[PDB]
Amino acid sequence: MVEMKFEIPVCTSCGREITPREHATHFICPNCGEAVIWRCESCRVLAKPYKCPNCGWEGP
Amino acid sequence: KPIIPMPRSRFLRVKCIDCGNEQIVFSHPATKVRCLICGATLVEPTGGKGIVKAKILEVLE
Amino acid sequence: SQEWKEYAKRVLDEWEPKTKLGMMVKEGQITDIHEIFRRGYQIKEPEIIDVLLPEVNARENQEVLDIALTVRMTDSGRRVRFRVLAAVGNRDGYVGLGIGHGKEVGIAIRKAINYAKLNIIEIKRGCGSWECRCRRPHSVPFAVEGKEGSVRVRLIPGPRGLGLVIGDVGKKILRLAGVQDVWSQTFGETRTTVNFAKAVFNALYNTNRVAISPEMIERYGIVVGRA
Amino acid sequence: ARMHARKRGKSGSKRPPRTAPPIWVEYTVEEIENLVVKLRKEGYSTAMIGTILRDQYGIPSVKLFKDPDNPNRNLTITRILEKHGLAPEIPEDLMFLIRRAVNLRKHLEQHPKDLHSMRGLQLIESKIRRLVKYYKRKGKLPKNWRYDPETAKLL
Amino acid sequence: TLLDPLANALSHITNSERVGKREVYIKPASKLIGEVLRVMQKYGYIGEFEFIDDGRAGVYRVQLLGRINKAGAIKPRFPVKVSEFEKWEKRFLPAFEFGILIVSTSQGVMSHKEAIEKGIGGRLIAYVY
Amino acid sequence: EYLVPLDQYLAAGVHIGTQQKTKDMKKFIYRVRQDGLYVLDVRKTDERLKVAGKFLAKFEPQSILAVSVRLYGQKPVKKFGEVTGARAIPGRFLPGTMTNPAVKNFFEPDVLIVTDPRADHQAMREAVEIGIPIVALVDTENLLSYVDLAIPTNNKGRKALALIYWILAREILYNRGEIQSREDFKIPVEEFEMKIV
RNA sequence: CCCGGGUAGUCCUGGCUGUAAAGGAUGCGGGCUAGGUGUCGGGCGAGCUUCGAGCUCGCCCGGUGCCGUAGGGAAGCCGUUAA
RNA sequence: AGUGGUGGCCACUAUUAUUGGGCCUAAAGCGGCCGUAGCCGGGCCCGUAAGUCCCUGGCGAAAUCCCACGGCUCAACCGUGGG
Repeated sequence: MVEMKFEIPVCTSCGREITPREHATHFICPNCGEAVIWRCESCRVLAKPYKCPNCGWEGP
Repeated sequence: KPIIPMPRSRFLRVKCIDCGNEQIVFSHPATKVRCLICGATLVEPTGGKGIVKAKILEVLE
Repeated sequence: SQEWKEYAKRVLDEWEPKTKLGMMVKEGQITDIHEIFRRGYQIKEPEIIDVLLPEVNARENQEVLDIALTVRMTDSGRRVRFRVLAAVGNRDGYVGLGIGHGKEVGIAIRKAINYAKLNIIEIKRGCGSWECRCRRPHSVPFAVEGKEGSVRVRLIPGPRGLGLVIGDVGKKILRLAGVQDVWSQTFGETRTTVNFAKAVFNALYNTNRVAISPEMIERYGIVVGRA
Repeated sequence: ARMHARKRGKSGSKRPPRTAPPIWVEYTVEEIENLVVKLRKEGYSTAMIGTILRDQYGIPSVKLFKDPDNPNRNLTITRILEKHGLAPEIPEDLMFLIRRAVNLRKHLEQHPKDLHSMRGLQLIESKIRRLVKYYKRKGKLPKNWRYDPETAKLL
Repeated sequence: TLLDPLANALSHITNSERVGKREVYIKPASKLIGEVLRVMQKYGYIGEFEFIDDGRAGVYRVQLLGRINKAGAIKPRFPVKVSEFEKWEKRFLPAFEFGILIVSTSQGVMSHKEAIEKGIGGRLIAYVY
Repeated sequence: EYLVPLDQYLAAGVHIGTQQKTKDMKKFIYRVRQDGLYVLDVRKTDERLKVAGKFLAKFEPQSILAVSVRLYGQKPVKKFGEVTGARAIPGRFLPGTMTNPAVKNFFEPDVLIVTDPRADHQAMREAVEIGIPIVALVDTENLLSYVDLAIPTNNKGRKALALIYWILAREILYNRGEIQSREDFKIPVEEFEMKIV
C-alpha cells in the first residue's frame, strides 16, 4: 500500500499550514517572479505583510 | 505608544538679556524663572512649554 | 475496486466540465484527491470528486442521519417541507455532510447527498492516546474541540479496539471517517441532531488546524488523508 | 488617581533612563547640598525645593547623584535635609493632608449642610489613616501616635 | 492592579499570536520570565528572545515562529512529585507527550521532560502546546 | 526612473487623495495638507505599477477579467481589456458571476483587478468564493483586506483612472513582448478617459 | 376616564422613614486583542487670524456616541467605554 | 431459573461546577461609596530554609484489592511470592 505523502503547503507570512477548505491563495513572487508565495485566509483578512523567500521583497 | 517612555521636556542653556547671566532652565517650568543677579523673569510657566523671554543659547537633552 | 474504476470511466465519458476545476480533473493531470484541498479551489460540480473518489457512491459509504419535517404555513394551510441530513464518505479520511430540502422523501435524499459530496474534507488521523501509542491512524492524533451552535464536542484519542463511545450521530460520522476508537464529551443540547453532526464535522476539520512538527508525525503515525 | 475617582487619567510625567548625571551640569555634588539647605532654611518643602532646582537651577534630578557619604544609596533631597537636622519628623506628604483636613473641618463647622464636602472629608481622612498605618508598619511614626482632630488642631 | 507578571506574559503571547504578529514586547520583565523563555525556545517554539534594559523594569522582546497553539500559566503552583506526574498531563496537554510544562524544581526553572530523567518534583508553573 | 513624466502624474491627479486615512495604508502616506487631504507617495505608486506590469502579462490574455462600477472607470477598464484582450465587465457586477455555474456569463478568471474596493464588494466576495489572488487600486480611504497587490492611486478622477490603465496596458505589452518601446505605444491617454457628454 | 370645586401633600426649619423598571436590567482593579468616525476638557505642531484658542487641519491623554475586522453568544445582539 | 412491581443509594448531571456552571433579555450583581479581619499583591541583591522538592531509618495490624504460580475438574475459595 503506497503511502502518498503529499506536501501540504505552508503560508509564508505566518508559517501556518493550509487546511483543506481555507480561502487561501498562491501566486508568483512579485520581484523575483519564480518563488511561489502562499497566503492563508487569516493572513489575508488583516492583510499582514509578506516577504519573499528568494529576493527579500516585501509586499502586502 | 513607544515601548519605553521618553521625556518630551528638554533643558535650555540660556543667556539673559540684561546682566548676561548664563543659566540652565527647564522647558516646562512651574514658576517664573528669575535670574540670579538682575532678578528679571526669563521663562513664563504656561499650560504647555514655558514662554522663554531671554535668548536661547543651546538645547540640552 | 474495479467496479469503481468502471463507474469513474463512465462518468468521465458522460460528464462535461463546467467549472474551471472540471478540466484538469477530466483532462487527467489531477488524480490525487488532496490536490483539490491543498491549493484551495472551490467545488461546485458533484462529478469532480467521484472521478477521484467513486467509492462515495457505495451504499455503505452514504448514510441518512435524520429526516426532519418542517412546516411553513399560510392563511390557507400549513405547507410541509422535508429537510434530510445525510453524510457520505470514503473510509480513508474523506467525508462530507449535507442537508437537503425537498417536497418528497427521495428529492430531499438526492439533494442532501449531492450537497454532502461538495462538503468533502481531509481528515488527519493518528494515535495519540496514553495507552495505545501504536503509530497507526486508528484514531485522532490529538484531543480536539469543535463548536457549533450551543453544542461543543471534545474528541479524545482512545486505545485500539475500544470502539466509538459517542452519540449515534457522531458514531456514524466517525465510522464513515475511518476512525475506530475515541473518547467523547458533549456539552449542550445533544438532542438536536443537526448541530451535533455539524459540530462533529467541524471538530474533524479542526484536527488539521493543530500545528505539528514531524517528530509527532512519526510518534503517532499521522496520516494526511489516505493511509 | 483611581483609588476613589477610579478615573484612569494619566497626568504623570516621564524621566529619561539615565544612570549617570548629565555631563553638561556644572554644579558639583557639594554645591547641590548647599543650595537645598539654603532653600529649606527659607521654609520650602522637598517637593517645591526640587521644582525650584529643576526650574531655575536646571538640575534634572538629585537622585542621579550618588551619595558621597554612602556608595550604595542615591542622594535625595530628603536625605540631604536629614544630613543637617532639617528633615521633618512628620513627613511633608501627610502633614499637608493634616492641615487640609483641619481647614476643611472648619468649613464644615461653618456649613453643616454641605454633604459633598462631608464625603470629601470622609475620603481624605481615610487617606491620612492609610498612610499613618503604613508608617506604623515602617516605624517612622511612634507606635502610640494616633491622629486626633483636637491634637491635629495643635499641628 | 498587576498581580502576576508570568500569566500576563503568557496570555500576551497567546493573544498576540492568535492574530499572528511577529515581534511581541512584554512589559513586566523579571528573572523568572527569562528562565521561562529559555525552556520552550530550547524546544524551538519561539525564535530569538532577548532582554531590553528599559530603566524601570526591563522589557522582553520575542519573535514568534507560529508554533504554539496555547500557552498559559497555571496559577495555583500545584506541587507535584515524580511518580504521579501523568495525572497532570491529562489536564493541560492535548495528547500523549504533546507539548510541555514548566516546573520550578530545586535546580531551577526547566522543562518537564528533562525532569523525568532528572527525577525531580516541584511546583507546576506554566504550560504550552 | 519613471515610465511617465512626474509633472503629468501630478496633472492626472493620482497623488490627490481625500481627507481620509487607514492605518493599514499609513506607509503609502506622503503628507496631510493644511485642509485635511491625505497625499500619496508617487514613487511607491511608480514601483507598484512597475511590479504590476511584471505580474499581469504573465497570465493568459483571455483568463484575465476586470470589473468596474464607478462611472469614471467604465470606459478605462473597457479600453484596458480591449488593449490587453482581457475580459471586462463595467457597471453592476452581476451576482453569481463566477460563483453560479448556471449563469450565462459564467467566467472564472485566474486574476481580478478592482477599481474601488468599496464599490464592488460583491466582486471580491465572489472572487474569494472561487479563491484567486487580487489586484486593487487603493485610494487613501480603501481597506486593505484581501489585497494581494495594492496600488496607491486616486481612483476618483477620470484623468488618473485613464492614465493608470494606460500605463498598465503598456507594461502588459512590454512584459508579454508584443510591444517593445514606449514610443510604440501610440494610443493616447485620452483614449481611456470618460467622455463627458 | 371628561368638566367645576376641594383637604393632606407639594414650600421653609429640625427629625424620622432607607424605599423605586435607584436600569447600562451589565459588581469592582490590572494586562492583551483590526480599524473607521464627532463633539467635551487639557496639551502640542502647523496655517488663517480685523490678533480675542478668535478660526481651520494633524497628533497625545481622559470622558463621552455610532459603524465595524476577527471573536463570542440560542439568538436578540456585544464587539477596546466588551457580553 | 430466573423474571416483574415498589422503596433507599451512585451515575446519568458540567442540575453542586477543585478538575468544571451561570448571573443584559431565560431564577440569579445589593441603588451608591468607604473601610476592619481575611484573601490576593511591583522589580533587583543578600541571608534563613518553614512551606516545597530528592534520598534514607522507624511506622500505619490482620482482613479486603491487583498479578504469577500451585491445590481442590476448573472456578469461587485457600496458600507461596511481588505490589
